[PDB]
Amino acid sequence: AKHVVVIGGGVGGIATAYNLRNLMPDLKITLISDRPYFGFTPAFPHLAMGWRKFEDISVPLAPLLPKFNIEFINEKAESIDPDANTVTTQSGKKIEYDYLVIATGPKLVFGAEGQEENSTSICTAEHALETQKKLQELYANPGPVVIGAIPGVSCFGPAYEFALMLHYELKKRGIRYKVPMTFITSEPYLGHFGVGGIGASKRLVEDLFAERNIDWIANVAVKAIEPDKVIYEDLNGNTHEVPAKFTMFMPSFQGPEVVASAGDKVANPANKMVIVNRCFQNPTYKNIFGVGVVTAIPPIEKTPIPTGVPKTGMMIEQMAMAVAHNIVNDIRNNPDKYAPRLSAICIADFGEDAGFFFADPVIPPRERVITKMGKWAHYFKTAFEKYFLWKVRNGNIAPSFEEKVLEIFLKVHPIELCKDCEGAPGSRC
Amino acid sequence: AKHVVVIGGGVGGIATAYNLRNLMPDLKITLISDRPYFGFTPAFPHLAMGWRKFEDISVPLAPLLPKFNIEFINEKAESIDPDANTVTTQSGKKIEYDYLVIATGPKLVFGAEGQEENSTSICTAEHALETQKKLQELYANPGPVVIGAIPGVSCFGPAYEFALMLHYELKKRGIRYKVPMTFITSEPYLGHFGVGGIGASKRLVEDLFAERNIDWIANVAVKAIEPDKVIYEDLNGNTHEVPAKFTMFMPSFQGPEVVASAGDKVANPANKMVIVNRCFQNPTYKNIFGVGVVTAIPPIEKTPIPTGVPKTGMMIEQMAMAVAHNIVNDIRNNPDKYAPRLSAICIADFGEDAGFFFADPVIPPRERVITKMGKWAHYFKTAFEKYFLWKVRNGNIAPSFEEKVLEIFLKVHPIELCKDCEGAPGSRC
Amino acid sequence: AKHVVVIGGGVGGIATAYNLRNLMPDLKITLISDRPYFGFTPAFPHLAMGWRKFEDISVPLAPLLPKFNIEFINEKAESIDPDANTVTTQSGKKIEYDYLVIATGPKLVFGAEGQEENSTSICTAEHALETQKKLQELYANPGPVVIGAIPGVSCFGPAYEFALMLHYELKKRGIRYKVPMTFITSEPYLGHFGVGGIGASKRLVEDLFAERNIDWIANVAVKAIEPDKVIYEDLNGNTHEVPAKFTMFMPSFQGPEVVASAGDKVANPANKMVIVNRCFQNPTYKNIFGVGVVTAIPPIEKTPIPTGVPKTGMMIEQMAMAVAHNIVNDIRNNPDKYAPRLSAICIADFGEDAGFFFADPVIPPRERVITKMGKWAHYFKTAFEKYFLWKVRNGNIAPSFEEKVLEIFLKVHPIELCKDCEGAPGSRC
Ligand SMILES: Cc1cc2nc3c(=O)[nH]c(=O)nc-3n(C[C@H](O)[C@H](O)[C@H](O)COP(=O)(O)OP(=O)(O)OC[C@H]3O[C@@H](n4cnc5c(N)ncnc54)[C@H](O)[C@@H]3O)c2cc1CS
Ligand SMILES: Cc1cc2nc3c(=O)[nH]c(=O)nc-3n(C[C@H](O)[C@H](O)[C@H](O)COP(=O)(O)OP(=O)(O)OC[C@H]3O[C@@H](n4cnc5c(N)ncnc54)[C@H](O)[C@@H]3O)c2cc1CS
Ligand SMILES: Cc1cc2nc3c(=O)[nH]c(=O)nc-3n(C[C@H](O)[C@H](O)[C@H](O)COP(=O)(O)OP(=O)(O)OC[C@H]3O[C@@H](n4cnc5c(N)ncnc54)[C@H](O)[C@@H]3O)c2cc1CS
Ligand SMILES: CCCCCCCCCCCCO[C@@H]1O[C@H](CO)[C@@H](O[C@H]2O[C@H](CO)[C@@H](O)[C@H](O)[C@H]2O)[C@H](O)[C@H]1O
Ligand SMILES: CCCCCCCCCCCCO[C@@H]1O[C@H](CO)[C@@H](O[C@H]2O[C@H](CO)[C@@H](O)[C@H](O)[C@H]2O)[C@H](O)[C@H]1O
Ligand SMILES: CCCCCCCCCCCCO[C@@H]1O[C@H](CO)[C@@H](O[C@H]2O[C@H](CO)[C@@H](O)[C@H](O)[C@H]2O)[C@H](O)[C@H]1O
Repeated sequence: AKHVVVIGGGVGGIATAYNLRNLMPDLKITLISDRPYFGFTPAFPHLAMGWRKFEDISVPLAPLLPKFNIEFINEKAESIDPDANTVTTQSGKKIEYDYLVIATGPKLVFGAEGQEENSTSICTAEHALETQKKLQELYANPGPVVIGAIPGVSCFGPAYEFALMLHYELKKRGIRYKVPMTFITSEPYLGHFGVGGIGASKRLVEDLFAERNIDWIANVAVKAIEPDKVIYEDLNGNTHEVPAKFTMFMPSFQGPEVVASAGDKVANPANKMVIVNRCFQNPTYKNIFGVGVVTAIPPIEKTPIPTGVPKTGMMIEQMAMAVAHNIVNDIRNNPDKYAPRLSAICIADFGEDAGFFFADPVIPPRERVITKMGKWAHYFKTAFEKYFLWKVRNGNIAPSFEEKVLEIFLKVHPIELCKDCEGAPGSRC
Repeated sequence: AKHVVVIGGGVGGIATAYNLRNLMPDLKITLISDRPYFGFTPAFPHLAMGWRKFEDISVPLAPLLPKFNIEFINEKAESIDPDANTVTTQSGKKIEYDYLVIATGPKLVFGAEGQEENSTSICTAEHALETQKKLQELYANPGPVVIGAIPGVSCFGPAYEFALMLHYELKKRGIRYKVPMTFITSEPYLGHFGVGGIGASKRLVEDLFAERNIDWIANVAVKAIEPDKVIYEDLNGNTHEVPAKFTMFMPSFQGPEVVASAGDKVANPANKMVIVNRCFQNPTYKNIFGVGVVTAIPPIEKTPIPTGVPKTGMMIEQMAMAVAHNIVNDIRNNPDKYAPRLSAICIADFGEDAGFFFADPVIPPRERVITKMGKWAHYFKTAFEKYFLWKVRNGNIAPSFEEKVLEIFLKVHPIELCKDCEGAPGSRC
Repeated sequence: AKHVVVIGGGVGGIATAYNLRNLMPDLKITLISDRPYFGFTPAFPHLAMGWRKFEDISVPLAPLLPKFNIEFINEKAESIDPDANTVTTQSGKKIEYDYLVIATGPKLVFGAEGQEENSTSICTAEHALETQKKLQELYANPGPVVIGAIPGVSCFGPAYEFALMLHYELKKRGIRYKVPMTFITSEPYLGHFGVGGIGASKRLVEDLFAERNIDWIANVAVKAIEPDKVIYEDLNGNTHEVPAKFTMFMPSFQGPEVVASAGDKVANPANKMVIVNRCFQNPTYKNIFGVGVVTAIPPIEKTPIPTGVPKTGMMIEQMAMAVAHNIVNDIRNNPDKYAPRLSAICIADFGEDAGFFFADPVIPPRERVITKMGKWAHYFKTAFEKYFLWKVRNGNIAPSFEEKVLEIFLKVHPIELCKDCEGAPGSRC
């Protein structure tokens, strides 16, 4: 039987591994990850707020994967030799492969001066639990809060989420009137999201921030985060400072060193992310595939302050479907190749209500969008959390009824037959 | 009996002639037009989209007009000698008049370099049909679309209609995701219309364009249209390019050579349109009147990129009522004279829904506005098309019941008794 | 028997005296005011429009105050001696105090050239009644109207009310299509109000002005008001003019000479307003307190054209409660001290409909806001008019049920226990 190695035990890796296992019972699958657990990333802001226990939004992998006949190597992957078809781990183990799926997620860059030491973040479970400790210090003696995104950021949604959630928590403890709140972004306007807006999302986010007294500055570059202030710069080259006792900023993403260790035909020279085509396949090494945030996708828009394109859960699940069909078809000498649609349903949780965004596809021109807001969306978010964690524990990330439901309600088709893969990911075949 | 000559068989000419015939059965009336049909201009964008047949939106004049005792001459009117009270047609035929109504409509100016050769337009039935043929090539080989208005345009609505109708068509064909759309206009902002806006039209159109993925650039001057790009200049004097496979631009308007031949007391030197007062009568030759787009009306505001005032269907019908009454009162020695109210009910059809704009009067200060959008407004537009074509065929463009219904629903009165005609058209007596 | 003197028979003065009386029946209380009446300021725009009679919105104080054991002296206070605990009136009466409350309202500055002589205002009942006279001149001979605020203004609401009420009047008279209207403000944008906005107030007023054809110019400095034009200067320092037969502008505010007569420890050396701390107490003379418009509160933000913070009715009522309690506790050897919450409910009346604005606190960061518009709000303003006048005539500006009702509907509490008064008014202890 053939052998697939998957690097990374997160959303993209588990989904590709499970898709492969369900398509092909006797295929060999080995997953390598530095963390012994799968963590449900959409719940990290909630964890930082103290609204979750770590144990409730994570799944230990060692006792779980052998039930679905998948081998788990709890180690970090160190280098890739693509001519030799090998991955080497931190202890020195060499695993040979027929196909490689790289799904290592973000490598975080705290690009602002003093960001790593003076600020907080919520991108990992470990960073989130440390943010929670800083919040208890805030509640005890309130002060100015500033949240947002530095230049180069491509994941803007959790910043908006955390701000609105923190507003809600401060308000429930009756202390919001003692805490200034300011939001600062590299986005040219609020609700850009690195996608050029989704419908009238600019008007909607502006209205929401006004109603909930969150001040904002957009189309600027955050340059320094000090223990007592945040410094940013505008398009004229003028510098400005804003007071701050507690901060939470999004880092920007680059590719990891394990990817860089491969050629310049695999690691993008500008950012170290995986070079992929429409079919999420490396153009030069055809048995290497990219899934998730680690993939190199061109910006939708060249903004005055540089921003990038998000890779959301629904996009990543479509990547995982396409890639898994592409590997299985290659094994069987079926010439049909699939591109993911790259549409997205995103919910931004605000506390007891939430924003609902749908874009089809995410990269314009679009066939359609939906932008709505209500309490119903918050309960749908909590419900999807419980469903997705069930899916991880039961060994199927893509049950048939789910695709049918998204087709009934939203006219979504997750993957398309692609006649020519050669082009940037997101371009149409 | 007395003799009135009407030049032009369109909205303004038919309405004045019919108004005159019903006011005075004994009056001799001659209508001169270069086209053998009346064409319903508001259905031209729909003709361009292939949603109408020409025969369904036009009425032949020669077998019809004699039934209402109106003499039809199917020739171009070539010159006017206002001192001899004579009109001279292209074949040399000389027709003496007691009163003259000029209603020749717009003379089209394709002012951007290469516009007439490389672009399309929808202002005449013949141009609309040419546009339909070019759209066929766009559906077969999809590319970037740019639509809009060059400098000096005074009719913006049909450009907004066309853009939204095309978006609808592309979605019904399931190929909108393959076609970038950009809107480029001389207006200082979207929803200006050459009237400084109608209520919150700017916010309405901005939200509509964002919801339906129509990109836009306002407050610029389109300089050139090539086979492959559109070239515009900004207010800093810097030039830009946008890629373009299919384009549709509005031309600007001037007046005709028949008006120019009457001298500078009748022809406005700056634009060749008919010099008229408040009563739509010529100041120096008082047996000459102007009705419709050919009348010289000042812009409502001086915009950074030059723009002019629309003459809409409701405004022109009001011009026709006022003019017919003024002539008939002269014959009878009744010193009463009338100015049109110049209010407008406009519907921009977007395919399956539409925007409804009401302004009373169009030229500020206004008494009231209404700006709405829904499915209902689309069905009203179709309904009115049928109604207006019926009126042309049945010899009465102003049935009494219509004025009464407009009074009880929107509080409009079509004409006002004017104490002093001596002033610009649109200014208050 | 302890003795407190109150200067000013307005909102702040009446409210502080009544609070003190109800807290301590055996306290000696003297109120000094130059006007013999209480004037319900919120109905001055209505008075200027001719929609009220002066007698319906005022309360003579001489026969009223004795009823609640309050000594009334109808004289202007001219000097204060803080070291001697004395107040000197215009005649020459020296009044000794144990505690002093300064509440003399706004002292008006007509900063624009020709403003006092050529424009109109509505800040006093005298000015309001004179404005009504000029409005009759306008109806007789229609012409261009301009309304707004000059640099330094801190009270913007009444100018917005007046513009819309006047539009409404003209509409009922059927002459609005003959009257251009322009609103010119020192605010950086419409709906700033000197508070940095209340929810989406900017969007609301912008749409309102569009629907009702009121033109506007923001972020500029009105320099001159002439009999036929209004002159302003923009941020680039360029001069402009606008035609005008009728105008109404807000003047800016400073402190009175009676405050200046005390030390530069009492009078703010920039604007002459009363120097207070968080508990609305003077830092150096601890038996001196300030209430209402006369208190010196820093601007919420420094705007391009200078602008200041309003003191609305509800804000002033809470200042009065805190000050009354702070005096009583000092007498009773109770160390506890109180700061006002400074929340506000403001209704801007437009004629037949109105805008409802709620901000808690007015000075940010805020716990919550509400912005609404409808017919109900107009009837609400009329209802509060009747209710407040009743309270003045009945000796209790703070009946216990009102607090409970504000609590159950808006979650408002009027005052807070303050562990440290030492800081700027409106800052958090
Ligand atoms: C904070 C946060 C919130 C968040 N919320 C989202 C949401 O509400 N909806 C939504 O659609 N998307 C949200 N996203 C984005 C996205 O869904 C997440 O970023 C995903 O987690 C990304 O999926 P990936 O598979 O790309 O990354 P991963 O982090 O889940 O997993 C990577 C795994 O790889 C391991 N690893 C790293 N390096 C390794 C090496 N060298 N060797 C072996 N293994 C390696 C790593 O441990 C992990 O298991 C949201 C996104 C965010 C984040 S800022
Ligand atoms: C494309 C387009 C759409 C459009 N839609 C409108 C709408 O939805 N509502 C509305 O209220 N108005 C709309 N208008 C504008 C306006 O109503 C039309 O332009 C009217 O047709 C203008 O009426 P006129 O009477 O001014 O002109 P006409 O074109 O109808 O007819 C003039 C006649 O005169 C003839 N003629 C020209 N030169 C002659 C000489 N030398 N001798 C004799 N006769 C001559 C000509 O053939 C014609 O019969 C909309 C407007 C548009 C347009 S871009
Ligand atoms: C035109 C206008 C409308 C207006 N509308 C308001 C509204 O709808 N809601 C709201 O909440 N607030 C509104 N305000 C603001 C505010 O509530 C008013 O300005 C109050 O009237 C202010 O209260 P104050 O106590 O600060 O001032 P006052 O004018 O009521 O009373 C001052 C009294 O003192 C007398 N006086 C002056 N100088 C004296 C000396 N030297 N010695 C003795 N007495 C002196 C004076 O005669 C008066 O009795 C609105 C505000 C406006 C106005 S621009
Ligand atoms: C496992 C697969 C999951 C598939 C999920 C499919 C997603 C499709 C949902 C998007 C469609 C729009 O979603 C729908 O929008 C309307 C608004 O028009 C929402 O809102 C409506 O319901 C709530 C009920 O409390 C009302 O208060 C609200 O006034 C009303 O407008 C619906 O509650 C929501 O369900
Ligand atoms: C020849 C004579 C010409 C007659 C003149 C015609 C007068 C024009 C009247 C326009 C006034 C607005 O017209 C009216 O607006 C309301 C909006 O509140 C619309 O109401 C619409 O919006 C609501 C929004 O909740 C929808 O749920 C509803 O299905 C829809 O009907 C009416 O469908 C429309 O008829
Ligand atoms: C004794 C002191 C007085 C205590 C102060 C009372 C607190 C006031 C609370 C106001 C905040 C709630 O604001 C509430 O919003 C809704 C939403 O449109 C308003 O409007 C609603 O009622 C009106 C009543 O005719 C309807 O015409 C309208 O269509 C409906 O929407 C309510 O009239 C208003 O009461």
